[PDB]
Amino acid sequence: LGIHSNDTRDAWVNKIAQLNTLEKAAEMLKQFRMDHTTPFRNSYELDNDYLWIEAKLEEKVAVLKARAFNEVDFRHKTAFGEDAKSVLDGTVAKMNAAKDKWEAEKIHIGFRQAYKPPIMPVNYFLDGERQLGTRLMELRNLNYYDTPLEELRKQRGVRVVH
Amino acid sequence: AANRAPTSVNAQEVHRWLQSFNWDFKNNRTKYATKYKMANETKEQFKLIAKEYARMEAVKDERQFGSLQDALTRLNAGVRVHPKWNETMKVVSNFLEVGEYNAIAATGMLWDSAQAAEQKNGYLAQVLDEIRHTHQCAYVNYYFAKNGQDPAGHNDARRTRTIGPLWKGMKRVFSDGFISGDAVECSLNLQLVGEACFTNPLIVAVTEWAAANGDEITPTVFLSIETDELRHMANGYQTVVSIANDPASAKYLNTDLNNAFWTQQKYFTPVLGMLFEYGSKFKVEPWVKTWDRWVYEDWGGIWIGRLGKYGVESPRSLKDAKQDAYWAHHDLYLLAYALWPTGFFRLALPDQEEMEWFEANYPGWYDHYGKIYEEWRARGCEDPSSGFIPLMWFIENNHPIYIDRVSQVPFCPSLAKGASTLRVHEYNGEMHTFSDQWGERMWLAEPERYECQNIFEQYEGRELSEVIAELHGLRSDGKTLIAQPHVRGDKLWTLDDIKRLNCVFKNPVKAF
Amino acid sequence: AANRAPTSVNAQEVHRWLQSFNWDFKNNRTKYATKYKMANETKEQFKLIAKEYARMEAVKDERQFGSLQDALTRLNAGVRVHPKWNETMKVVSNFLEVGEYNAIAATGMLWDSAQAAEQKNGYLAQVLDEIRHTHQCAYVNYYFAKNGQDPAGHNDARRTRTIGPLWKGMKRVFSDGFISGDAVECSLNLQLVGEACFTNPLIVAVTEWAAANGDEITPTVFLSIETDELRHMANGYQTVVSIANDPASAKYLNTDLNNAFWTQQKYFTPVLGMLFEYGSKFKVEPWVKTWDRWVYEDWGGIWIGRLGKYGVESPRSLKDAKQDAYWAHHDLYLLAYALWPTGFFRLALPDQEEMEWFEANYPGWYDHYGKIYEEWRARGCEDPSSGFIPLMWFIENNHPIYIDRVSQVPFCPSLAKGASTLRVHEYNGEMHTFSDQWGERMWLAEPERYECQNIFEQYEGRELSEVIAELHGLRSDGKTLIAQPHVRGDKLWTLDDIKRLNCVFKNPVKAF
Amino acid sequence: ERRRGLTDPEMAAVILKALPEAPLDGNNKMGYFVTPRWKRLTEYEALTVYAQPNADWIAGGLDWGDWTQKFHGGRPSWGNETTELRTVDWFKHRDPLRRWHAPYVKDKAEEWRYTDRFLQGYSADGQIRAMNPTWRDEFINRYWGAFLFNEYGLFNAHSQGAREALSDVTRVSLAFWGFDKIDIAQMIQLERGFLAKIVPGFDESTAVPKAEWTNGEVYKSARLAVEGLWQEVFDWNESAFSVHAVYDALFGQFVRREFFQRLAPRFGDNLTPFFINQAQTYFQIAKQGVQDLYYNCLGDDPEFSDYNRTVMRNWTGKWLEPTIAALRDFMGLFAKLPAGTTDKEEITASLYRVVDDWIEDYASRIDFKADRDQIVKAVLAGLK
Amino acid sequence: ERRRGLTDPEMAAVILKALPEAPLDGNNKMGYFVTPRWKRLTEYEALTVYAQPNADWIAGGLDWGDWTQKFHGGRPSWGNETTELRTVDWFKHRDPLRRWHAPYVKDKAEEWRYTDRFLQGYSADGQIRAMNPTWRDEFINRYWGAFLFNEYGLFNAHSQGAREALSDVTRVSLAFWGFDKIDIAQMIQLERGFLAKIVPGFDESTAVPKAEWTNGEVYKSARLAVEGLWQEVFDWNESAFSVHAVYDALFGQFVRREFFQRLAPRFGDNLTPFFINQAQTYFQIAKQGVQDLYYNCLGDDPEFSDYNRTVMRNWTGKWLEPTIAALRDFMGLFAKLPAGTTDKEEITASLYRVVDDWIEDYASRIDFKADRDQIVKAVLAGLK
Ligand SMILES: [Fe+3]
Ligand SMILES: [Fe+3]
Ligand SMILES: [Fe+3]
Ligand SMILES: [Fe+3]
Ligand SMILES: [Xe]
Ligand SMILES: [Xe]
Ligand SMILES: [Xe]
Ligand SMILES: [Xe]
Ligand SMILES: [Xe]
Ligand SMILES: [Xe]
Repeated sequence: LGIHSNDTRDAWVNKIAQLNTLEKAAEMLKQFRMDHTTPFRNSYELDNDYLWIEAKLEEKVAVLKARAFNEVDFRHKTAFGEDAKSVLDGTVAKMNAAKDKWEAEKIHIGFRQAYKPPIMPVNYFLDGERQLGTRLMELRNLNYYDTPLEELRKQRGVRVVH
Repeated sequence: AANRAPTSVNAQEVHRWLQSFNWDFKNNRTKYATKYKMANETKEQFKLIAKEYARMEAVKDERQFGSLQDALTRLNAGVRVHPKWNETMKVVSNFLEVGEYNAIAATGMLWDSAQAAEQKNGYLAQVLDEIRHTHQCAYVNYYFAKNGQDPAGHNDARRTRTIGPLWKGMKRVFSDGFISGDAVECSLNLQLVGEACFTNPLIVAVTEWAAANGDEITPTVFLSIETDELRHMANGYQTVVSIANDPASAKYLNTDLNNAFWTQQKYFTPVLGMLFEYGSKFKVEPWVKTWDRWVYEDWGGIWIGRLGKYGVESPRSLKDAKQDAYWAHHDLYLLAYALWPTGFFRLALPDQEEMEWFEANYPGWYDHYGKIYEEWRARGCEDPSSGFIPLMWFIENNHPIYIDRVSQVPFCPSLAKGASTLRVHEYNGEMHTFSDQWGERMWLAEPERYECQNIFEQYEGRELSEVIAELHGLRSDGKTLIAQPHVRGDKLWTLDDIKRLNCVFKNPVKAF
Repeated sequence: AANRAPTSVNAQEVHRWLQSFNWDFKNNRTKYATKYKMANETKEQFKLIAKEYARMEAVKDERQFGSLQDALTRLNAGVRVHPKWNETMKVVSNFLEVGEYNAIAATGMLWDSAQAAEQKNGYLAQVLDEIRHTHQCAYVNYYFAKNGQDPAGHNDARRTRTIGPLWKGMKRVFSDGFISGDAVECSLNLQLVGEACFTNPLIVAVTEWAAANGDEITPTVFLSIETDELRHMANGYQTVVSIANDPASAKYLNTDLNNAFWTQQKYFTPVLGMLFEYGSKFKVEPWVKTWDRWVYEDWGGIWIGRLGKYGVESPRSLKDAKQDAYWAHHDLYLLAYALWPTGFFRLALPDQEEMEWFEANYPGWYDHYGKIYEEWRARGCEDPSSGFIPLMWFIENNHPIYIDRVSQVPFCPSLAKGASTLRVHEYNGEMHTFSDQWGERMWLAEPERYECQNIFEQYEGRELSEVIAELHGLRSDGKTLIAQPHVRGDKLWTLDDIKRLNCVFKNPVKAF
Repeated sequence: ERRRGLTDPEMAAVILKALPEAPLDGNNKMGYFVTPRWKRLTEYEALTVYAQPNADWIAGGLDWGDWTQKFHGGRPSWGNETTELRTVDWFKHRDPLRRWHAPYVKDKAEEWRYTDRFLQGYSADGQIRAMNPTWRDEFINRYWGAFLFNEYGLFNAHSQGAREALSDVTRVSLAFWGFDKIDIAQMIQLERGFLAKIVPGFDESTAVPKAEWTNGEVYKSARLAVEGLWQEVFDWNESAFSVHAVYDALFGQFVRREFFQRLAPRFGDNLTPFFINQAQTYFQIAKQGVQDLYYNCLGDDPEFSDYNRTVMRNWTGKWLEPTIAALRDFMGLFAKLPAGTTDKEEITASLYRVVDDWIEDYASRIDFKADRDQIVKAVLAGLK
Repeated sequence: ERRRGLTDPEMAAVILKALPEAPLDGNNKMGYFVTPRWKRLTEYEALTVYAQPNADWIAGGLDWGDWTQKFHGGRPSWGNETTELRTVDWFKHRDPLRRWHAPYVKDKAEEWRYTDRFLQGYSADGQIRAMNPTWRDEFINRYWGAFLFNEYGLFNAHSQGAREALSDVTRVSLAFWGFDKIDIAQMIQLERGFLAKIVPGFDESTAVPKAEWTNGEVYKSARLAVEGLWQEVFDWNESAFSVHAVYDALFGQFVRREFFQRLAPRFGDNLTPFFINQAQTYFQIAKQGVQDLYYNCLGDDPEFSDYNRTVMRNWTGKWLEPTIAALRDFMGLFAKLPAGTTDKEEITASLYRVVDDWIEDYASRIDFKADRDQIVKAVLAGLK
């Protein structure tokens, strides 16, 4: 099947069409992100279509969220009902408490998988990108070339096939 | 009548108070992640105001469009250009177009990063310049499509570019590298390295080769673009000056610079050499000579040397870059040609004079590349009735073609006269192929920044003609391919010629 | 914000009320003597206002100057032109320049004549257009002077043109013919005949000859001038319309028209064909064909035919003009070449290919002019050490050269292949020489309008080199003449070379 | 010397010999595949649409696959995640004035040179002679000068948008909206610099109007709104919509059109209006684009109209309060005017013009129920 | 098809072969023989000076001999006999703004396109709303409208000079002086045309303002002076000098700057000033050229200074009387203004501005003894 239209994309818009509550839509979107996005994804089976499928899931969550939430909540609460500012602050605080670059990447990557809009409001999320990215880079870019590749491969945990 | 001398106010007189325009408030800070602190009080070189900026650019436009619309059109300049160059310009103008475009967003980011009004103002002019450049490159393709010998590709590169592998690498250096990362790293990719090392000399060199090949359209536009570049160099220099007196600079600047340098050269070293030497009839200068002057001497030496007082030093990967350079462009054209059905331009095998030129300038060229091209011609690579695509030769001779997960540059280790290094890792259920130690470290350290799907992963198990068809790789007759393995006027390949070959893509890493 | 759609007002909406701008008062009448009455309700074809006029032309200028300054200069277009054509343009652009110039004053006179605001407005656009054209022709000479192969003459034609006899005739058709007389006669010389019959088709023809001879500068400028000409022909047509419903028209119009037609053709018939055929290397079309198409067909047939409803008839002197036309340009070049030291440009004898071309298109050319040119070359007319100037051949062979008192056109009745008419009259102590029946009547009926001193009268008793020196006919070295009998870069004639010949002017009429 | 292939006999002959007999494709129209907004594809569209290399996963993108290099953490170069608004196609937008770089700098350059000639004329003409000194010295220098910072802040509010816009057409419109704002800030200073040249003792230093902006009362809430719109909003659409369809449409329009443009003339001042003419011309030009993007494309989106209107009504409410606060503090400036300059009746009518225009042009477009009297009354509350 | 010599291999080969080694003269400067007014020869001068083919018998001519064809009776094409003024060289004049055709139309085009945008902005902004209906319907429509005929008459006064000017430099300046006048007349009509489009019932027909000009009291002496300057003067220099350095400098400057530009703002009218700004910019541009020709070149001529000043003083006296009568009748317009619009103290101050400006810029340059109080009092006699 094709690049821009295929059986798997088709299967997914059908499943997305069945979501009828903000909670089930938001849960499916979050589960999708844990299962199919970032180098930590649970599976690479949807590598060619996940980016587009995710966007379709986001549309459903967005639409349901705007209907469900009052104006203040649309601005300040996550799709799951959490206070965005509290999540932002606590996540950044964990990032700033990270003892090394390995703990740091897990916090940033995980934050993205769980709160990316339409879960967390964009204003809070991008403020998080601003703060989280800063610390991640400060930690990663310090003495960037000191670890030999043989050791860095082991730190990352790759299976070297060569 | 009246009394009082006619008087007015100029740009400098207003700019004198521009630094004072920004004011203090708690949240007056950049919205982007960065390890650096751009000093407020940082000044800019060009004392411009919006109105004077428009005036200076308008005069240039007047000249440019005047030439294009009047004399050059009367001279049929869009037609009287070598077929090979007409094709090269599809790639040169549209690929440069995306760099101009992403550079608008990059400088918007830099404008956001800067806290001093003058520094923001310097980046702002570049924001407007890059919009100008986007429209200029767009105009070059528009003109060649409107008045040239082959509009296909020139007329739809914005969508036909997506079929091929060379485009992915262009997005790395001139799109994503310009906007995704610490604002400073982006500035290094864009200004300090991209513009100062490659674009600035490239734009003028392009006018040289164009002129040699009968093209007077490109010099008219590109020479106008180059007049704005000085201000962009200043912006890059100012980026370093702005962050240099902060403790973060000593810790991070040189690694961001080294990473940006490697990033830019990894693509331009083989690609530009390829476009010049293989996309022209008349040659201006061998790329080995050009690269050494541009990167090693001009940039690597003099330009960077002017930044030493701010703690900047020569990229630690420069030596590696020079070593890998020599054969890089020759190695790449073999792949570009082998994969000709995936392009949006027409390619030619080097003719007898060129092969002689190549051998004279690169001893051993003929034994390796020359013989291969002769074999491909014998197999019928130019003829629609052969049922032969050079990719078939790669398969028959066990020569897998990989795509670097980081730079996106295609490489064939088992064949290459250059690098020949290959690193394959498996991580969390996916395999990744690297072509060098620098990009390998980038992925190992930042795997979440490099997840780009390659041509073989996306096209896996697909038959070639169906990919070309779905992605609109056809000319207006709806059957003849836009891309071709020769630049002659007939014996053009069609979709059906491709379909009969039954070429089905495979992900090469699966062999492991 | 808004409340009401964005609105403006255009030229035509303002023009709707322009006719009403003029008001009634006893002395609201023309300041110029005229036999006619321009109807005060006369309308104009182009509904323009000052602002829109300026914008229309500004757009044209940016295109033109863009071409000249950018692409054409990059192409070294000022240089890569045939030497003969470089010289021809010194004359074509400067002579046309005076036409544009006097046309400014002519339209000022016409604006004063017109009583309808709209008619005045039309003439006014032309006043400004002719100012545009003056600076345009000036720019062509300026551009060739700055960037071309031989700046002398291009750089000072406004003063060096005064040395030669061809300039006198140019002032009659394009200076005095445009502004001295009944405003309507001036309009017929300028618009109805000059522009409609000669200039309009000529400007375009010049660009074809220029293009054939490697000149891309002139096309860029002259093609721009051409865009304004239709407004002027509308002015000429309107002049006729405005005076046609008054009794004076039936009595006088066809006479003023006939006088204007003969006046213009008398100069242009021999001069244009000479500048084209002898001033070029590559030939576009034989003048005999061109002349017939322009004058007999296009103008005398179609163009004039459109004015029939206003009582306009083909000039009564047309058949005579055709009769005298055939050899006119050939006859004149002999004279221009013989008098080469009096010009501000370099002339060449026809080469072997041209001689073949001339005989092919003008049977009988070779045994008359061909023989003369061959004899002159044999005598060393091109060689500074020869001591020979063709004027000497005329003196030796008893072929006096005269200047028509009315048209100023030089003629040699005893040698001419064309007209041999010669009428010499003495009146109140002075003699006058005429070359045709039409000009003779003009002088007899209006002697006070025609008192122009000719070159033989002014230069009588003077040695040639003294005249050339006094009138600055030298190059910057202060030794070499601007004018030359060949177009080669070596063996250029010197003031001393001319002085050694001891050629002293004689008034030919003193032989009677 | 260099030999060019177009003019060199040898090289041209080689070139000409290689050319085909006729073009290899008859389709000589570049962006022929772009859906034209009008009857026929325009130059503006051909040169602009699809310049942005978005993949299909960003609504309307023609490319495929992930970006090649993302931010540390994984954030995409451009992504749906940067704005709450959703659409079927980000490339739908069209600036009704069709401005690409060339016509934009062309017009601005005309305004610049004419500005220069006008000032040269004004000074030579001695028109300053009848300008009221109190108006010039207090009102133009301090209060109009203070407004420069408002426009400058509005200009800066666009920085993130220049980086995050999801399409070429939107990016180009956005950049021009922002560039016109900095231009206006610079024209306010240019006027002050001009006064310094022709009026002895007039100080062009920004010290006074800056102190008025940062510490004065009349522009207090204005500055607070601006600082908010610029630095507290991280959504590029929220910034653009809120600045142009709420704050500037109400506060900016009142200040420029209903205060300075309306009152400067009463003090023999045709100088300030010369520059406000440019500001108002620019406001009305941007409006067309703002309306096309937010209403025609987003608010009327075939699949997300309801959603988008909900979000835009939300932003309207969010920013309407600080905007009213801005107008309210500004009412304080009237008390400083010489006695007899205006009255409450004229101020009230001017307030209604701004509110009524805003309701017809913006509020009504997304079904935002604005109460004109309620808004005007709230503002009038600050008169002294 | 058409082979071009610059690109055709065979043809270019032939041309290239005939070319010389280097240029045949190193003096590549067209107009090199012209005496520069400034440091170095300018493009303006090179493209203009000596384009007129005058012979040495018209001061400064480089040619020789009579014209080739003269008028019936013998009048020369151009001659000394067409003006009382005499000079050492008619080619001395230089427009200080150096305008040849290209820069002149470039600037006017900018003004045209910006005018269009301004009007689009003004109408979209609803700025007419606060314009006083009486000022709009009576003063702009009838009184400012009537002034169009004054500028039109002044434009027409230039026709003979366009034909009789004795040099290229004077002719180009003269034409541009006249072309700006017709432009102003059209801008007055343009405004009336705009008002008709945005104001229901406003009639753009010229009948009303034309009747005011041809039959009213306010512009009577103005019209009389215009009719004389245009049709009763046959000396091209008397015309240009008396129009620009007497009549328009006093009456025109009063009406444009001291009445309309000064008062229109008091009626919420920024529309008329937008156009008057163009008129005043044009007036000040023309002044520099008028001053260079009449004072720097003619009045200060090394041989004819005293003679030319005597003649110019004669013309000033000749035309000052009808100019004062023009101003006197115009004073009647003040009584038609709404009570409290202006007063005798403001009017007197404005008159003195015009008169003093005239004495400084024109009268004093030729030693013409103007009595400022006598002139102002003579004008004020038509007020009360
Ligand atoms: Fe650029
Ligand atoms: Fe750049
Ligand atoms: Fe003309
Ligand atoms: Fe003409
Ligand atoms: Xe490129
Ligand atoms: Xe290539
Ligand atoms: Xe392929
Ligand atoms: Xe001519
Ligand atoms: Xe000619
Ligand atoms: Xe000639």
